[PDB]
Amino acid sequence: PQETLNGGITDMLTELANFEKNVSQAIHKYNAYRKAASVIAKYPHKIKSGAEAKKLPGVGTKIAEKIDEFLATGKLRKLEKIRQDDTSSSINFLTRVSGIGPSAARKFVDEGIKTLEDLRKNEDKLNHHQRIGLKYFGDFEKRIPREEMLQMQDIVLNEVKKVDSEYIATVCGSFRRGAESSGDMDVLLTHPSFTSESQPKLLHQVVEQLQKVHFITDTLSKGETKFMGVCQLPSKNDEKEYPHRRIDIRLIPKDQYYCGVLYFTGSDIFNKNMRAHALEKGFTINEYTIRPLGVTGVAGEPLPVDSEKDIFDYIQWKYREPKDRSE
DNA sequence: CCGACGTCGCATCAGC
DNA sequence: GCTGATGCGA
DNA sequence: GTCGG
Ligand SMILES: Nc1nc2c(ncn2[C@H]2C[C@H](O)[C@@H](COP(=O)(O)NP(=O)(O)OP(=O)(O)O)O2)c(=O)[nH]1
Ligand SMILES: [Mn+2]
Ligand SMILES: [Mn+2]
Ligand code: NA
Ligand code: NA
Repeated sequence: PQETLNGGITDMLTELANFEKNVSQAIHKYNAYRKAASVIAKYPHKIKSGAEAKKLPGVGTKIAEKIDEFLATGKLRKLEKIRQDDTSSSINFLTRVSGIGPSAARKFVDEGIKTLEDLRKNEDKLNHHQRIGLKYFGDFEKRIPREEMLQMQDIVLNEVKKVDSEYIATVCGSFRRGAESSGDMDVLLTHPSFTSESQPKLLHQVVEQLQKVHFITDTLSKGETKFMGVCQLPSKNDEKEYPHRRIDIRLIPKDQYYCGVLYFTGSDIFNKNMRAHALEKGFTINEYTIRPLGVTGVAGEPLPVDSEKDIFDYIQWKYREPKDRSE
């Protein structure tokens, strides 16, 4: 519905979620809060009491309490106090740097490193990923208009075909779902000489080429099948530089192409829903295969997949275009 | 009461 | 030197 | 923190 129906409640739960993940390092409380925030966000009525909220799956006793305090006072004592806490709030903030998780963040704050300015003063203490996360902190939190996404796609598809015309490159993620803007670019890569059964540097060659034409600018991580890095559109004339963008490139077995594209097209919430209904119907799905579950619930051999629809067919669900996979 | 809470690739750390 | 464990992001 | 064995 509309995000101001219970926006105060869901903002509260989301904030609680972050402090559980980043500060308390309690990942399951983090997910519990977000699960509750999500079900309340869909609730098409303005919540009048914690008890009313408790009817929803994922909303229990403790969250019911907190909603009652929020409704009555417009705030949470615990949340106000945690905000005022220098240590906790510093740890929470530092995890916004890509590469800095709850563990590294706590470690930094322990030795007095609390801000971005503290981080820049201490490059020695940052690993490769974290330095780049720091370097492009502002850029990485910017969103990408679809127009720039299309220019980025133009370059990717072009340079990929130049290396080898038998490559297949597919931009997935929110882009494939037709989103008007994206958080990054996700690229799936496929080549005839790489299948599940069976050239040594297939992913490397593409990365190398995208670097040569100055599209890819930084490397966060790179292995045989997964590239995580930074890219940037070229500027014209003197007209000022574009923001640096996050880009992932994945090389998948050609015979497992459709499971891969389904998986990395998402959305995340769509995938977990599809996986739940897959278990409901006695199947299991990952980024590679769909496999039947025997009577005792053990996965069998990968099924033949020749399209995305085939995966939908197996679990008795009406085919849905990428644009309808919001959830 | 108390165990489950997706899974995966890469970077880095712990320890032989 | 290596294997196994853990952090991290998606 | 929530759910359910
Ligand atoms: N295994 C796994 N896959 C995920 C997860 N989250 C997302 N994905 C799988 C499915 C995600 O949809 C997807 C591609 O990753 P993104 O770029 O991170 N997400 P998207 O492109 O939809 O949003 P954005 O516009 O902000 O970039 O990969 C996750 O938590 N776990
Ligand atoms: Mn994406
Ligand atoms: Mn991504
Ligand atoms: Na409930
Ligand atoms: Na981070």
